[PDB]
Amino acid sequence: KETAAAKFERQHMDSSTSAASSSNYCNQMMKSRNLTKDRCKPVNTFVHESLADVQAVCSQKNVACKNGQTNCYQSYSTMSITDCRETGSSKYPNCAYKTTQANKHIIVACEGNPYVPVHFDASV
Repeated sequence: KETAAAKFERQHMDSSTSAASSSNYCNQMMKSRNLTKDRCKPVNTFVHESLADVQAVCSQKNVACKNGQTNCYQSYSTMSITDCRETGSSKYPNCAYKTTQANKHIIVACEGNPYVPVHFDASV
């Protein structure tokens, strides 16, 4: 089945764009990445950086995850991110999301060999 590392890339990477380009980004992306298949994932962050710059955070600042886990890392630098949050108009199967574009530091949980990101914890 899909690895946790490949699931991270499918849910959270969008190297192909520098920022979300319209208020429709999120509905388009959330859909095409298969995130609205069984239900509407409520919150999801997209990261508009290179995969290597995102994999490198697993060697930057070590911070506790929100849940208390010790395998989280905060990026030394701000990154271009898009947060997608479900709207009051959202009704499965028609998920509807609000697109917010920002530059913030990200916090991911890493695991494995090579040690790469497996979960997006937060943006700061």
